[PDB]
Amino acid sequence: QDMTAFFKLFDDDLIQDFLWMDCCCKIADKYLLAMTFVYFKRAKFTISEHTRINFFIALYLANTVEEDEEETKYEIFPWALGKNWRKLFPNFLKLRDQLWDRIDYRAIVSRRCCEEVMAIAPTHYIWQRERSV
Amino acid sequence: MENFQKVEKIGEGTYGVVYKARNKLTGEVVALKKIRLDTETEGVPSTAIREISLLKELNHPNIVKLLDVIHTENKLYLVFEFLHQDLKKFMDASALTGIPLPLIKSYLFQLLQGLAFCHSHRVLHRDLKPQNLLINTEGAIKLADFGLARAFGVPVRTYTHEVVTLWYRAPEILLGCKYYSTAVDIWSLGCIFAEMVTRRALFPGDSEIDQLFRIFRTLGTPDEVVWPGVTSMPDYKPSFPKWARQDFSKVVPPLDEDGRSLLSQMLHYDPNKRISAKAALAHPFFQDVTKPVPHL
Repeated sequence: QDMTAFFKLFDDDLIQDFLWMDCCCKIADKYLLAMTFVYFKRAKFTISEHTRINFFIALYLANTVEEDEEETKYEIFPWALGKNWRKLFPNFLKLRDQLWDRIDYRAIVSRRCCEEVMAIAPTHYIWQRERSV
Repeated sequence: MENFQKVEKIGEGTYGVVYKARNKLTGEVVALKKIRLDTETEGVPSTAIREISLLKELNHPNIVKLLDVIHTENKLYLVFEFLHQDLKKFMDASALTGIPLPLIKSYLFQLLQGLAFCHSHRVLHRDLKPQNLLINTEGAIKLADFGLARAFGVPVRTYTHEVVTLWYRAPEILLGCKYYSTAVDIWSLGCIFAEMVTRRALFPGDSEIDQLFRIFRTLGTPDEVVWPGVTSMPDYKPSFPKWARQDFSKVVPPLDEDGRSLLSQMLHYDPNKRISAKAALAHPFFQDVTKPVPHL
């Protein structure tokens, strides 16, 4: 399971704080957290490239694709860039575009692919981040 | 750059700047769409990301083909296949002469095919209007401009209501009841269908409430015997002026019996009872359908 290399990111402290911040799962839904893994494999990220910045740009790309409510995903900017995020997010978005280029613009992830990558380990808590109303 | 040079500018709007470019040496014409980057970030707009990502997995004879994406740090070009003109300019060019019914039937047929392909692949276009429909010299019409398009396979996603110019916006969206799906695209084609016959917009409103009012006078003011949950809708008002439904030749005179039938089905108030593209393709209004050549 390639997923192991996906799951190390969710043991990180500041990451877990980012999840805890997103109670309503507005930007960190289980489907979004599945799409970012899809992005990881589509970009053919090595174990080396499983950085925190790559997780955030992939998550942001996922929100850009599947979420019409455009403003909530801006909450990602501080966690990835710090307190100086208001002057660091254009470069962050440039990195997102680079990732989008790297995956040959296949940013669309069908539900089937999401259910397949959520089926490898249904035990993990990130898949119980259901969203309702 | 490469082989191709810009030969003339087609249009310039909020989407960006679309050029007509051609190749010497071989003779290939393409539509070169320059994307306007974001102001604060100089990054690719969400609409461009969605359009490219969707069109890259959508290949259909009734859908515009994305040929290549020129991606540089400062510029972003979208290479599309070239078609002669959009449907709106064709309707304005035929406004006095009229468009032959076999050609109308042909266009609607192909549009319903392409729309069915999008819906089967869990993709909403959400922006079906004549200027986003491209035609060629050999009788083919294709869906274009997937900037406001998106997939709807993944559950509980957030949606928007700024979908299409009011004229072709379904009444479900106008009443603020969001949770909408495929039906809204069908509604747009229904409006476009009428606009192909009379060469005149069916619901030409200037506001949401005006758009609703024109839809009401044309199709009758909705009750709960036709639309089960219309009175409990967010933007519904009891002060709505009640109009009776009009007869469909006082609405569109040149249609035939099967014509009024299909148009009546595509403009159903209830989204759950509104026809799908697939079921519309099997309607008794596409029996003698053929592919006539338009005079451009």
